[PDB]
Amino acid sequence: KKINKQALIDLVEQKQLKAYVPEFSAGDEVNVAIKLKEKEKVRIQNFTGTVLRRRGKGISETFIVRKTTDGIPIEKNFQIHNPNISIELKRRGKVRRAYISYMRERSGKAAKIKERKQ
Amino acid sequence: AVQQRRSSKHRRDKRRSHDALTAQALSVCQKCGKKKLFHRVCSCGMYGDLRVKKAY
Amino acid sequence: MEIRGIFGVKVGMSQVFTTNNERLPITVIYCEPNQVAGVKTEAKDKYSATLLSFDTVENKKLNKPQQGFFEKNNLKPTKHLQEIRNMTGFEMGQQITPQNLFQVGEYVDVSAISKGRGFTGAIKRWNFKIGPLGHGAGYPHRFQGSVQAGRGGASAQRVFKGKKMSGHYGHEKVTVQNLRIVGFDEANMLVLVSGAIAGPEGGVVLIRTAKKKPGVVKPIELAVQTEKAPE
Amino acid sequence: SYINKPGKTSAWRVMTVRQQVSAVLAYGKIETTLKKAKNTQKRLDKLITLAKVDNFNNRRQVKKWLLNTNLFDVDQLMDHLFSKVAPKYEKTPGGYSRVLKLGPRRGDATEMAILQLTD
Amino acid sequence: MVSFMTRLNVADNTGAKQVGIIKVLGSTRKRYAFLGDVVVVSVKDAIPSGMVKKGQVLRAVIVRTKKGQQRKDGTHLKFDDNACVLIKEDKSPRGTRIFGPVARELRERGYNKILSLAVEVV
RNA sequence: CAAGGAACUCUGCAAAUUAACCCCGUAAGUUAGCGAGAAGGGGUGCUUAUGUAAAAGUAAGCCGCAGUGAAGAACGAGGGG
RNA sequence: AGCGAAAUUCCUAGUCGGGUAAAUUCCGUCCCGCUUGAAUGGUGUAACCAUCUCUUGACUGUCUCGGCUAUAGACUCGGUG
RNA sequence: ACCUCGAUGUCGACUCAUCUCAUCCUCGAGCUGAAGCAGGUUCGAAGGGUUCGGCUGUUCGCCGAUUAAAGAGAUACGUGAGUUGGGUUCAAACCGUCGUGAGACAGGUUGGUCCCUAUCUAUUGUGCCCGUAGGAAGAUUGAAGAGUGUUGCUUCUAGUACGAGAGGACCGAAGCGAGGACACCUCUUAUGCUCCAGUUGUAGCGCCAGCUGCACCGCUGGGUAGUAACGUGUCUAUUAGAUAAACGCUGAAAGCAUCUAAGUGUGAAACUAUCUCAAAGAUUAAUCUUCCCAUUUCGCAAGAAAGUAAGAGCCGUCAAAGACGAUGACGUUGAUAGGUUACAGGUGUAAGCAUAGUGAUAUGUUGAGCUGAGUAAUACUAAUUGCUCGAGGACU
Ligand SMILES: [K+]
Ligand SMILES: [Mg+2]
Ligand SMILES: [Mg+2]
Ligand SMILES: [Mg+2]
Ligand SMILES: [Mg+2]
Ligand SMILES: [Mg+2]
Ligand SMILES: [Mg+2]
Ligand SMILES: [Mg+2]
Ligand SMILES: [Mg+2]
Ligand SMILES: [Mg+2]
Ligand SMILES: [Mg+2]
Ligand SMILES: [Mg+2]
Ligand SMILES: [Mg+2]
Ligand SMILES: [Mg+2]
Ligand SMILES: [Mg+2]
Ligand SMILES: [Mg+2]
Ligand SMILES: [Mg+2]
Ligand SMILES: [Mg+2]
Ligand SMILES: [Mg+2]
Ligand SMILES: [Mg+2]
Ligand SMILES: [Mg+2]
Ligand SMILES: [Mg+2]
Ligand SMILES: [Mg+2]
Ligand SMILES: [Mg+2]
Ligand SMILES: [Mg+2]
Ligand SMILES: [Mg+2]
Ligand SMILES: [Mg+2]
Ligand SMILES: [Mg+2]
Ligand SMILES: [Mg+2]
Ligand SMILES: [Mg+2]
Ligand SMILES: [Mg+2]
Ligand SMILES: [Mg+2]
Ligand SMILES: [Mg+2]
Ligand SMILES: [Mg+2]
Ligand SMILES: [Mg+2]
Ligand SMILES: [Mg+2]
Ligand SMILES: [Mg+2]
Ligand SMILES: [Mg+2]
Ligand SMILES: [Mg+2]
Ligand SMILES: [Mg+2]
Ligand SMILES: [Mg+2]
Ligand SMILES: [Mg+2]
Ligand SMILES: [Mg+2]
Ligand SMILES: [Mg+2]
Ligand SMILES: [Mg+2]
Ligand SMILES: [Mg+2]
Ligand SMILES: [Mg+2]
Ligand SMILES: [Mg+2]
Ligand SMILES: [Mg+2]
Ligand SMILES: [Mg+2]
Ligand SMILES: [Mg+2]
Ligand SMILES: [Mg+2]
Ligand SMILES: [Mg+2]
Ligand SMILES: [Mg+2]
Ligand SMILES: [Mg+2]
Ligand SMILES: [Mg+2]
Ligand SMILES: [Zn+2]
Repeated sequence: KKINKQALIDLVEQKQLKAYVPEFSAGDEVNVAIKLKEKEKVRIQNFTGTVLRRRGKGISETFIVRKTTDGIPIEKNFQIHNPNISIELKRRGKVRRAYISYMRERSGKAAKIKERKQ
Repeated sequence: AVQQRRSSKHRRDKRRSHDALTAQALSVCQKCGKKKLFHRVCSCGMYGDLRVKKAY
Repeated sequence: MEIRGIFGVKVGMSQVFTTNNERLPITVIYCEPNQVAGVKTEAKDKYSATLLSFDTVENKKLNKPQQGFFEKNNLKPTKHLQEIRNMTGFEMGQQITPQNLFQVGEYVDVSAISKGRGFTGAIKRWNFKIGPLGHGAGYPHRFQGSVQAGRGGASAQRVFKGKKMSGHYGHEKVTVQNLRIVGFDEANMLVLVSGAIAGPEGGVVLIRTAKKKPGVVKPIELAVQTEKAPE
Repeated sequence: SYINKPGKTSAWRVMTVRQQVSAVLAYGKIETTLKKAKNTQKRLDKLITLAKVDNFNNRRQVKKWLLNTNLFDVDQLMDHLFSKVAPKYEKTPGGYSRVLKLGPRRGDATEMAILQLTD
Repeated sequence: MVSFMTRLNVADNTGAKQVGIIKVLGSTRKRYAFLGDVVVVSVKDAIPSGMVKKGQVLRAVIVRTKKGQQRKDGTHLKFDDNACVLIKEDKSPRGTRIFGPVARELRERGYNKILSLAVEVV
């Protein structure tokens, strides 16, 4: 009657995981298509921006996307394995950390991440 | 704060009623026979069948 | 009323995404098949209840009086014994699982022993206010609050019974009501309950029919992912 | 109350563990308090299992723990560990050290403990 | 979470550069104001060619917050500055344009004019 | 210590910001001495080369979220008794 | 003469203007100054003050509103007391 | 001027509140100079709630913006062996005024020491002993109790009822909130002193490289488990009974009338329950189930010498627990703790080598290396082969 709690939690999480779950590092630019539902239909709204963090293990995997519109910077936390949300990695960039917090302090020409990564 | 009335010689003993001591559990060593307090190495450094320390 | 009850062990907390676009935190309860160890009737006892046995264990881990009772009643040896009031309609010696008791999305309440916290102060225990920190202060900063009711022979001159002061907090039974069951897992004998359940992971948990909403069952369905592996 | 003693700081605890583990590797027995032996045992076992491969990386890892003793230096303690002590525990699944309880001290009544290398 | 006596920016064309919160309108001891909440404010930094004058007490609705709030699906919307726009009794904006992005919580609490006059809703 | 930033209190009490060196710039008033380190800003790491008695500096390159990378260094403006 | 609701004004939280969403405090002015006033000096005054008083920028756990961590105590054991 | 001058600390503020009703809001009703909406007055009702600021030491007070409301009092004008000392009222100094003067002013202003380790009782928690009449291990009923009880906005009903119009419902239903409460850490945050990485100075490991000590944990960016809210789940319903004010039906005394005298109703957030928690020391000590006692002799029987079991305790490993006790798991017939193995999460490509560059440094091996508590297996180590207590239930 030994109970591996982590395994049971993993099974509940597997019930609703996704197949692809594309990868991205901290400093990456992705395109997030929100399937916003009105009374009818869906309006696919894109939230293209730069990733800042990807934390979590399973159904609770979340990532941070930062965008700038009209000079106003907005940061948005998405859940990876959340329906009506589609992620498409666009550019892979090089960073030396996992949580690039300085992006919410540095802006303009100093907020540009060089490409390539390993 | 200090006692406005002196405590008699009876309340003192009633409080001390819980100050009694307990006899620690003892056992017999299996190689020399002297009493040692339980779950501890004896005076010969012989715990069970293992020579722990040199004899006293 | 017609109260249904089951016993289980809380294993952790997760989340599930559901249709109508909500993210629902859930608690996972491992529910072993419970065995009805006794039925007590209204006429013969002056009240009605059902006592089940759960959390089965080997016979060498049980005391002599309890194993004698189990072998006299022809039951599986279990170390946990408890009853629920007003639970009727179950024959003695029948295995009961939550699938036969509750529906897919009906309302239930959950009772569990709260997480022990030890000797806590007045502020952490009774949501009291902390005294000022600057502009000059005194030795008691985390003060409980003046317990004066009346000074003088014409007034109380005593701390009133049931005052709010520091003491033991935690390790106490608490019930959270109107929690909707989300899903059943027959193979893993695993119940999904919305919201947060009190108690540490691995503690005992009692799932009962909600007295506030006894027959109310609010529909809930999960979301099927539409994703496709890379093109 | 002020001008208090520095206290059992985290740095003091790490240094205490370092000294006892260096001594227990040098001599082979330590007569300390029980609660200090029960904490030095973890570091002793960790050092012994990491010193089973004998590569220069493992020497650099151990040198962050070993200290100079009377019977060996910090460089000869390395040779003793990697050539005499650790090779003995080559297929033992952990538990290279044993802690046993002696009597109470005359001036403290604290429970003493002997920490030894289990052959 | 904008609170009492909080200086925030105005994202409209009305001549008001800095606005101070006075009351979190809606109930007794309403501690905070989240996205979509209505507040009473006072213009503190204004411009000569502006419809409002310095010192007027007016009513505004918040559109952005630095702290941010979490939606039902789990998305956490977070801006980098607290912004509000000046509204009239009818819930109609006082300005003719809205600068920058605004949240969608406005859509729930009416405020259809604010959404239609915004640059892009989030 | 997230958001707010004196809403606390008799009072910004206390705490917090600035802080070293070098390079710009510095008002009203005045007994013409001051005000004044006014206010307000910028640079500081490592390598190569040029500079010198040594420098300081200058040019190019490299790394980090941050370069008197830790310690020690002035918070300011206005009116009145 | 000068100054004047003043470290002086009882009535008085005097009238008016400024500062604030709102100002018994503050600044200017008005003058029935009960009881200001010229070496127990009167009126101004640049610089200075661990002086008093008011507004303000940055700044912060003073506060909305409390929370976490580490030591020394407190708490347990042995000794003195 | 009765208690207190061999001392009863006196204003305001902070914290904690409790009680009364002469009720501010919510709840019910009568009258109205009550068309509707919004009012006025009276009656019943104390369950809950009753805001934040500017000026002043202020209570008070005026003003600003909200709210359903910003109630009146008492409790040594509650509360300094709980905090503060702004005010009053010590010594210092000045102004106005009085005095010839030293000095004085419920006139003004600047500054100015607030002690105590809790004995009894009261209270919040947690234990030992004994009783409950054989002992022990479990599961219960519930006498007497404690906790919560607040309310707003929008839509529909319905622009319907009413009203020339303007305006605008009672009743009922749904959705969304503010405050308060309980629990939890999936998400967002705060912390996370034997975690990861970057990095400065200095002293060491004989030197380079690489590490260690110290400098607030040296500083900085993240961060496991845990602890929490600023976070998210739930509650703040509903129903029944007996009623207050009020309205009754049928009905006489008093051929009419009349709610009342008989009989029979309706009726509020108040009361008794329904909801949550604890509870047989409830000595009036309750009920049920299971297990273990049922010796040989002597005499004296709720007698002796030995002699018989369930269980409990001492000791050890511990943490779902915890100041210490206790609670809970285990003690070799074992996964309780440590170690080992594998993994998760976290950090972010380790040391070394090779290439490139004159060098700082970059690239490849390399999503590499490291890791406190996390997940699960594995007796390798520590929980020894030990000691003590403990039963025949009087009779009616
Ligand atoms: K007296
Ligand atoms: Mg005696
Ligand atoms: Mg004692
Ligand atoms: Mg003091
Ligand atoms: Mg203090
Ligand atoms: Mg009396
Ligand atoms: Mg009395
Ligand atoms: Mg240190
Ligand atoms: Mg903060
Ligand atoms: Mg800020
Ligand atoms: Mg103030
Ligand atoms: Mg105040
Ligand atoms: Mg200061
Ligand atoms: Mg100046
Ligand atoms: Mg003047
Ligand atoms: Mg004159
Ligand atoms: Mg004049
Ligand atoms: Mg003045
Ligand atoms: Mg004025
Ligand atoms: Mg003053
Ligand atoms: Mg003036
Ligand atoms: Mg004079
Ligand atoms: Mg004279
Ligand atoms: Mg003058
Ligand atoms: Mg001075
Ligand atoms: Mg100590
Ligand atoms: Mg002692
Ligand atoms: Mg007399
Ligand atoms: Mg008296
Ligand atoms: Mg006396
Ligand atoms: Mg006294
Ligand atoms: Mg006193
Ligand atoms: Mg009344
Ligand atoms: Mg009630
Ligand atoms: Mg002010
Ligand atoms: Mg009185
Ligand atoms: Mg008083
Ligand atoms: Mg009072
Ligand atoms: Mg009086
Ligand atoms: Mg007192
Ligand atoms: Mg006091
Ligand atoms: Mg004191
Ligand atoms: Mg007293
Ligand atoms: Mg004073
Ligand atoms: Mg003072
Ligand atoms: Mg004097
Ligand atoms: Mg005179
Ligand atoms: Mg009682
Ligand atoms: Mg988590
Ligand atoms: Mg070196
Ligand atoms: Mg009723
Ligand atoms: Mg009649
Ligand atoms: Mg009734
Ligand atoms: Mg008796
Ligand atoms: Mg373990
Ligand atoms: Mg490498
Ligand atoms: Zn021996």
